[PDB]
Amino acid sequence: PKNPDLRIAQLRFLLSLPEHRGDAAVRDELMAAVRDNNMAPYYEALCKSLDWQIDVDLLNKMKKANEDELKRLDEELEDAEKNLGESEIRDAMMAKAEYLCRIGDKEGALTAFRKTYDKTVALGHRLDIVFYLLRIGLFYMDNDLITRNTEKAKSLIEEGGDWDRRNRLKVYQGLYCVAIRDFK
Amino acid sequence: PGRIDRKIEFPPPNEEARLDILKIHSRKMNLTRGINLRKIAELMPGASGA
Amino acid sequence: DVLPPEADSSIMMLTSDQKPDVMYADIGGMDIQKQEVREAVELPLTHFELYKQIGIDPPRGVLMYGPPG
Repeated sequence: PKNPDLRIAQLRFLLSLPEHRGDAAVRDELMAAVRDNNMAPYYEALCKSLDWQIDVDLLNKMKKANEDELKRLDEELEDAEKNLGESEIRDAMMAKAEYLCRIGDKEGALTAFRKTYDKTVALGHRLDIVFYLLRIGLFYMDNDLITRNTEKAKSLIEEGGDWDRRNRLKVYQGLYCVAIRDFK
Repeated sequence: PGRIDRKIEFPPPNEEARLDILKIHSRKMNLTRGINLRKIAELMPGASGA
Repeated sequence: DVLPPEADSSIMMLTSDQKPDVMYADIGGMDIQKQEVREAVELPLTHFELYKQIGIDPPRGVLMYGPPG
């Protein structure tokens, strides 16, 4: 999930940039890197790390478990279409692509989120998908992709009140306007 | 018995079901942090969803 | 050519000799209804922004009824 996902980006900063302070940061991140099925976001972090010469079986036990969750999606997509709900293939992995958003990179996320964006006729799932796109666009600092969906976020709140989606949203620009040097 | 295919009963809501009706309708209100909606839902002893 | 708007019925309540000059202090003992007609008619007329700010959808129209007199 993307909910503990920002502490990872702080600890990547805690790893590299304090140059002497790079011993306990490479341990407690690896305490969380080679568990919870993370594969993609730490190859160059391992290049900024030491050797760690035997990671091959450490990767193979995890890319298998990546495939295990991926193949039960491959076992879901034919049992959901046979006796259909509200497109329960998509509706299953509209919650399991955020796993694949954490596990894989943005490409498995972006082709599945824009898939399931057109599924739900109510914004109450759409506007929660948009909060996922905002959060990964902070990790990869997608300063041009956040400008798109923030307007696409804010265009959804006007119908309804959506204050748990507005006051939640104000923190995101509040962290973005302090990411850029815009203090007022 | 051959006339109506299925009859569906709607009960009055219970404590778990009064909470999420509050949860959906508190979406459009500008709230204050620290509310404990659980305590609010228990004060109504199952009135209705209206 | 386009026109300024117009009607015959009624015109606009001519505001000088048209108010029926009854004040709120004349109506004795209507504490709920004097208060609650305020929240539906003229309080969203002036303080429109708080209804917008809390988001509680101010009422469009109001139906008042009861026995005669």
